Order: sequence, then C-alpha cells, then structure tokens
Amino acid sequence: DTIAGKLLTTPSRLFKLLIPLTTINRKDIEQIAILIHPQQPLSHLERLIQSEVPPIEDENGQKRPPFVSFIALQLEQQRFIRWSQSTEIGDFIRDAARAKEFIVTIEGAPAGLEQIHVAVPSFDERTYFLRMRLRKISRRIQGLAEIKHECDALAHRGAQRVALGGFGILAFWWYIVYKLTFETDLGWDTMEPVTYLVSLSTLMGGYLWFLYHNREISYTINARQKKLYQMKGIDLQVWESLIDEANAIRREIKNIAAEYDVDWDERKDEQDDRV
Amino acid sequence: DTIAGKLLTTPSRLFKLLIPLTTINRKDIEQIAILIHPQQPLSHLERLIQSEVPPIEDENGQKRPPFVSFIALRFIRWSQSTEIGDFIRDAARAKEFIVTIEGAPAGLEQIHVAVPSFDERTYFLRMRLRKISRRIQGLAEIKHECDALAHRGAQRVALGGFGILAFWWYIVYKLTFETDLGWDTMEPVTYLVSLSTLMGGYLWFLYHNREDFTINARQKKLYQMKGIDLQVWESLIDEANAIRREIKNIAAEYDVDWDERKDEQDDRV
Amino acid sequence: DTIAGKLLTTPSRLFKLLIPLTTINRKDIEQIAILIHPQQPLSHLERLIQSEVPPIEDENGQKRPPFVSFIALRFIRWSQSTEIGDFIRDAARAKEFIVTIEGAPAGLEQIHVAVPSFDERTYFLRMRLRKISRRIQGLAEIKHECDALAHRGAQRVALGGFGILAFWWYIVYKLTFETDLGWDTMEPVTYLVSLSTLMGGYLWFLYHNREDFTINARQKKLYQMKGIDLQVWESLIDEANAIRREIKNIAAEYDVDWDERKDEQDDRV
Amino acid sequence: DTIAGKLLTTPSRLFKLLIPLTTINRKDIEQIAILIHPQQPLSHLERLIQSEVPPIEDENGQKRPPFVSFIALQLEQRFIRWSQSTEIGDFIRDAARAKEFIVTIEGAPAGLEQIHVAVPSFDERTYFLRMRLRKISRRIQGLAEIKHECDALAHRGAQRVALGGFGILAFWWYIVYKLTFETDLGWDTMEPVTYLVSLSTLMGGYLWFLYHNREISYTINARQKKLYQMKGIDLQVWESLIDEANAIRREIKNIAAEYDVDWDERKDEQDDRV
Ligand SMILES: [Ca+2]
Repeated sequence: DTIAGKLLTTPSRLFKLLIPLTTINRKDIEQIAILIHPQQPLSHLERLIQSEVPPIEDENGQKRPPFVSFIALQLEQQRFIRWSQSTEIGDFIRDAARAKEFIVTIEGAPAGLEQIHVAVPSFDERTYFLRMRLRKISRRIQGLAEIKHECDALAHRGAQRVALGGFGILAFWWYIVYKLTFETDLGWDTMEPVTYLVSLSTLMGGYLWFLYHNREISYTINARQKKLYQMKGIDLQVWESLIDEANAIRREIKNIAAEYDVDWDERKDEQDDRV
Repeated sequence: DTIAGKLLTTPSRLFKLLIPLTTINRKDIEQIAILIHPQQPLSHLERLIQSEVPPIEDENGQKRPPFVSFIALRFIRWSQSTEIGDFIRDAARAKEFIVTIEGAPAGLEQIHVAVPSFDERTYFLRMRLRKISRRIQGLAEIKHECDALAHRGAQRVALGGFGILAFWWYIVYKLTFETDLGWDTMEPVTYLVSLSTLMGGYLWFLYHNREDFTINARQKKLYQMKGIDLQVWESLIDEANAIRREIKNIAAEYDVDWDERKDEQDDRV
Repeated sequence: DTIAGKLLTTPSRLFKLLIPLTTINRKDIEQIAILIHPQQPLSHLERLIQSEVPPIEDENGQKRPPFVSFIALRFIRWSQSTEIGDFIRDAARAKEFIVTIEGAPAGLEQIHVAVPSFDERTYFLRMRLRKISRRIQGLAEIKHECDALAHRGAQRVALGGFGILAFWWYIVYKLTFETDLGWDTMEPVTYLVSLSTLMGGYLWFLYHNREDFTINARQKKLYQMKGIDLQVWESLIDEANAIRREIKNIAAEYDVDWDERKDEQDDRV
Repeated sequence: DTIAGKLLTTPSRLFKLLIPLTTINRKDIEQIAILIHPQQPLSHLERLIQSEVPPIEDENGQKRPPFVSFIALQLEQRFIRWSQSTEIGDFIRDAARAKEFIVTIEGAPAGLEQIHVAVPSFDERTYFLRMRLRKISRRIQGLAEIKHECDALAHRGAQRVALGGFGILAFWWYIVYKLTFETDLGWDTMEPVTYLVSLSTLMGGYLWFLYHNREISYTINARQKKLYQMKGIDLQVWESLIDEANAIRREIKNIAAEYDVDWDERKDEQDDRV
C-alpha cells in the first residue's frame, strides 16, 4: 500500500514481489511486478528495481544511477545489518524468512521514512504449493490401492469356495465312518485299516500340494494375482512410478519445515482430505 | 566462423556452448567455451558472457559492461529468469538461438548458435541405457536356465519319494487284505514303521542338515553359484526405468515420439 | 574501535560472517553480511570480500581488486586453497581469525572476527536431537505397553486351550484304562473326536478367518491401532544416530568430550 | 621436463600440478608445485601462475605481467580456448576425457611456446578411492567372520538338545518293541498307551509354540543378541561402517560413469590376495 510489500510464491520455482515506488511514466505510485529466480545474485535485483525508476539527479551533475540496498533483522535469540550485493536471493530469503522481517532503503528518492517493508510467505504458505500436488498423488495412489483391495476380494472368493468344498467332503467322511462304525453291521476291526489307508492317501495328496508352490514373484506381490489385475486391470509400473515421484516431495517439505521451526505433521493434514 | 556457434552436451549433467567472441586482447574470432548447468538462471549466463568482452565507452562517462539479450523464436525476447532447460526446450523446437550483444558488435549485433536435439541428446543417453540393458539381458537368461535346473532336480527327487510311499500303500493293502497275517499282526508294522520314518525323516536334520529348504530355497541356494544377487539386479532394472522416464520426459517435451526397440534393431545390426 | 566482528551459524547448512567494511561511499563503520558454504575454498571468500570495498590505485596500474590475507594462529599465513570448514576448525581451536586488507584507510588495517563454539553450533544440532529423542521416547513406551497388552490375551487363550486338552487326557485315561468300557469301545471315540477336532479348525479357518496369524501377528496387528509403523520408527532412530555421529565428528575435531545425557539432565530441569 | 607437466591426485580433495617455467635469479627452469582446489575459478589459477614468473617489460605504459590462456581439444568423436572463469573441476573432467590440455604463457621464450600437461588417470583416482574402500571392506569382513563363528556356537547349542531328543526317541522305539513283539503282553494294551503318549507329546509340542518369544531382526536373531554383543564385538560399529562404506561406491561409479570405462569390483577381487 504505502510502505508494505509482499514476496509471493509462484507454483514454479520462481518468486514474485510487488513493491510500490514512484515512476513518472505512471502518475504517482504503482505497485510493480518483479520476478526473481532464487539463484540470482542480489545485484541483479538492485539493478532490476534500479531500472524501473526515474533516476536521482546528481548534485555533482554527472552521476545519475540510484544506489539501493537491503537490510534485515539480526536475531539475538533493535539490531539491523545490511546484506552484501552478491549473495544469492534464496539463502537471504531463508534467513530473513525465519526472521519474518525485510526492509529496503532506496537512497534519495524516499520523501519520508525510506523503509519499504515487505512480507515473506510463512511456512504454511510456502508448503501449500507443495501440499496440493502431494495430496493429489497421494489421493490417486489411494484409489489404486482400493482397486488392489478389490482383486484381493476376488482372491478370497476362490479360497472360500475351495475350502467350502473341502469341508463338505470332510463332513461326508465323518458321516460315512460313523454310519459304518456305530451301526454294528461291520465292527471296528474292519474299519481301522480303511482309516490307515485313507490317511496314507491324504498324506499323498498333501505331498502333491506341497509341490505346488511354483511362483512367488514378490517385492508384497502374489503370483496368481500379478497376471490377474494387470492383463485385465490397472498397471504396476505406474504404481511404482507414482511411488518414486511421491517420495521426493516429502523430503523437501520436511527440509523447509526444518527451516521454519514448525512441526510438520501429515496427520494434521489427514483432516483436510475430507472437508 | 563469423557469426555462428554451437552448443554441446557433456557426458556429465552440464552444458557447454561455443560462441565467437572478442576477448580482452585478441583478433575478432575465438571460439571461447563456457560451461553451464541447465537448471540455473539466465542472468548467470548474461554475467558469464559479459565478463569476457571489452566494455562500452562513455556515455558521459560510463565504463559499464555490455548487455546481452537472448531473443529467440520472430524476435520474442525472453526474460532474465527463465531457466536454461526451458529456453533450450522452446528454442530446441525452434532450432535457433540468438545472443545479440551490444556495444561490442559495431553494428553486426548478432550471434546464432545451433541447439542440439533429442536424437543427438538422447543418443548419448541411449548408449548409457543400451549398455546397461545388454548387461541385464545376459544375466537374465543365465538365471533362467538355473531356474530350470533346480526345478528339474526338485521334481525328480519328489517323484522318487512318491514312488516309495506308493509302494508302502501297496504292500499294506495286499498284506492286510490277503488275510495271511491279521490286522492284529499288522498294527505293530504300521506304528513301528511310522516311528521308523520319523527316524529316517529325522536323521537328515542332523547330518546333511536341513535347518525349510523347500523347492524355492534350493534354487536360491543354487544361483549363489551360477549368478549374481538381487540387489544389483533390481538396481539395474530400476535405474534402467529411471533412464527411460527421463528419455520419455525429454522426447516428450521435444515432441518426437520414440520407442527404445529401435536401437535393439541395431544391437545385432 | 570497529575492528571487531563475528561469524554465526545458520540453522541451515551454510553459515555467515559479519565484518566492518566500506562499500562505495559511506561512513567507515558498517556491518556487512556474507553467506558462505563450508565446502567452498578460501579464495571464494577472498573474492566476495574483494567485491565490496573500493579499489586501490597502485601507480600504473591500479588493481581494481585489493588483496586480503587470511592469516591466523605467533602468526601463520594460510594458503588460499584450504577448506573453510578446516580453517574454522583450526581457528576454532585458536579462538581467533584475522583478515588483513593491504589498504588501510586511516591507521586501521586489521580485522578480528570471533569464531564461535561447538556450544552454539551444536545447540543448533542439540535442538533437533532433543526433539527427536523426546518423540522416540514417548512412542517407544506406548508401543511397549501395547506389546505387553497383546501377550496377556495370547497367554489367556493358550492357557484355556491347554486346560481343555488336558481334560481330554484325563477323560481317556479314566474312561478306558480303569473303568467299564474297553478300548474296543473307545477307539471310535478317539478317532471320531480327532475328525471333530479338525472340524473346529475348518470353522475357525472360514468364519473368523485366520489365513499364520500366530502370537507375534496379534501384536503386529495390534499396534497398528495403538502406534505407528516401523519405517518411520527406524527412520527416526537412524537419523538420530546420523546426528550423533556428526556431533561426535565436530566434538572429535574441536576436542571437548561430550555425552548427550547431559541435556536430558535439562529436559526435565 | 620442459614441455610436459602433470596434475596428480592428492589423497585429499584438492589437486596439485607441476609445470616448468622461468623464475627469479636462482635457476633457468624448475618444475614448481602449484596447489589447487577444484572449486576455484580459472582466473585464480592463471593469476597463481602469473604470480610466480618474472614479468615482461611491456611498453605503451606499464602492463607487465603476462596473460596466459588455456587450450584443450573439442572431441569430434581442433583446439578451442576455455574461458577465464569456469570452475577448475569441470574443465578437469572434460579435458580429462580428452586426455590432454595445453597451457600457453604469453612470454613465448621457447620456440614451441606450449606446455602439454598430462592428465590423471582412472587407475589413479580410483587408486586412492580403492585403497579406502578395500581397507574398510576388509575391516568389516573380519567382523563378518566373527559373526560366522558365533553362529557356529549357536549351531553347537542346537545339536546337543537335538542329539538328546534322538536318543530318547530311540529309547521309546526299543521299549515299544520289547513290550510289543515279545507277546508277554498283547498289542491291545500297548495301543492305549501309544495314544496317551501321542497326546502328551502334542501338549509338549504345543507349549513350544508360545516359545517364539523375541525375534529382533533387521537378518538378526534374538537368542544371540546378548551373546555376541555383551561379551563380544559391537553392531553399532558394524552398521556405521556399513553406512560409511556405502557412500564411496557411488562416487567411484560416477567418476567411472564419466570415463566410459567399466567398473567391476570382481576384477578387484583378485587384488585382495596378492
Ligand atoms: Ca488300533
């Protein structure tokens, strides 16, 4: 407005900042748009804001560029120290960003005060433009996880059916042994060897099923299912690629979170996936 | 020679461009080399060129260094913050690049460099991927024939065991169903043989020392001899896909469609 | 009167120093802040101090930069190729640091900065280590309580099962070893109960659906409710040890002995 | 000697190089040592060699120290001039694949007026990195062998109780044979006692199913965790030397990725023996 500014956070890597300053190409005072990359030296910013301002007339007559500066708040856990003209912008943004303070001293031109304060984006503000894409990719891997749960439901359909048939056959055997045993039409001593023979036969069949473990293609991955939900369903390369692209951003948000002394909790954004 | 240069890609991550400049004290042409990182600003390259050119004169009186301006594609000027990945991107579709230095030129006011492309840029990558994919393929097929070997040995030994136990079924059936010796004279044979195969199924635990060792574990024991482990293996496949997503990025953004079988068709030829 | 100065460690990786200089046309005293990464060479800092100071006229010809000289501790000049981390290391033992610009404005030509200590630097590490130690401690004891809780239910269910099966020992001892019904009238009770035991497993396998689920798996299912997973857990412990090896590095190089319980003695007081 | 130099690789991060040129009154030519960090700019290097040379008496005023310039080979799968403020390490890598580069002084006392310095090789860079890697790798292989022998101690502690179980089950086989075949007593009294024994060993084989008490893994057991640590050698040093050992292989494979020369540690398996 008058002595206030803001340095915004674009979704790209760049910044922008809007500062009011007098220019006679405009009428009185315009808030101007300046863009910044965080690997540019601070001399480029002072030359860039030095270029869109009508100059200070030299009282010696001959030397008319303006001489601008930058001053921050040295924190002692007041005091102010000026920053050299060849730091990168990003490191200064981080230091004054925890300081929550920024001024500019344009020499000569300011009629009164000559202290343009600007305001940095707080940790939540900086994070927001990361958290949107983080929440998006977490949402769609949650959906593909739900479809994996659906083919799990297919798997236990097959298991339940196979096991139901086995229980029916075991009930058949229990009734035929009881009927041919308690009725006293055949005694026990002709039912005992048939029991041992059947026990050998089911130890043979268990010796068949103990051979059956053909493929176990894991990584958490099955073998019956791997052809099932891929050659008719939804992919797995894209699943691991969204894992890979998803794991990177959380470290950046936690690094910037380390820079701001603010506890990053993703369970405090569990509440934002619902309303 | 005169107003023409070129930009080249290192085997590392960086770039290098070659521009015909005029240095502090030379003749009019010298193909000076400048090493740039691609995700980096553009004012950095402006500063790095303007370090090596004689400055502009008064100006009443100014000894200030020249001002370059990277117009590209008619003469759409580009700002001092767009990164070199994007400027080589849109210029790479344009196949043109103009650095118009001022003061220094004495009216020529132009420089043209030729942007490398996707076949050329990736060809460098393809070599990296072509070599590592061949190294995947050989170890793959050797691992497969080891799988066939351990599978065959396991099923032949299990087939022998089913042979002897089926023999036990046959002699119990014919001994107690012929009714020469009774089942009462057959009970000891069954239970005492059952402890005898707890014996013969228990000696193997201590001398030859299985301590699971199922069908799969014989193979996993086996290609400790015949091959290499799984960590190097998945590093090769996973890093191969890490290269493939990047050639999909660059060839996607350059908008020329590509599949990597088209140099497997040049691996043997 | 302003030959003083100090260097302060940022909470980030790269740290800054504060020196009194004269930039273009000012009064002689002004602090100027300069950001330094400790993997940069010394000559880089030499260049950044050369940027903001007026040049020196030396009689055909005027060197546009001055020349500074990072002597230290009895004075030993240090060459302009050492690491800044090493120069802060040996100077940190010395607790002194001297920059000496050749040009002297008016009888003042020296500058002392005061190299800080492992106390301040490693409380920019100790705040992190104390916070992660508190988090690990609380989550640890909650998981242990959860761990204790699972085994109570496991031993109750197992003790009940041993109760009824011991009853099955007593009833088959007493029914046929000493009493009226003989073993011939007892055998189908044993075998038919054995298939009836089996029926129980099938019912258990299908309605309440255990598809191992042993004693450890009740715990591992249980603190999915009461706690957090193991990957985050071992990430906190492993990164905590990564910080501990670095404070052992810095206190190993600055040579003041240290154990980290000595601030747990201030975590409650 | 006169037109050949070499830039070596010190055990530290920062290079050195030795080039012959003319100096103050002491000698005609001396291969002099220049110390270089790979992050200093190239103007620093030219100035460094511009400083230890007597200047040229240059008219039209006094601009006396020379202006030196670096030249390398632009591989075409010629000679270009590298700019005066690249960083040294990137120039080292690019001309390192070119295997030569050329310094030119302005004095030109020699007729050739060139200095073809030599380039450090893959065997030398990875020579020092390989000495570090093999030293720590041996230094964990010994502790791997001590893990092997305490594992053998656990093997002995198992084989005792397994031998006792085999002896007891042989005792049971013989007592069932004597009280069965002799016919002093008929099978119809050994049958009941067999079923009762089968219940009792299902109980004793049921209380062992609770005995899976601690399993502290990461590949790690729990029966031995007090034994090899609170009487033997640590595990913190084990995982720490793992952590310090995993980093260097990526650097050797990055520098190996630059030189287009294959990196095989099994071709260095042969160097741990002779
Ligand atoms: Ca019987």
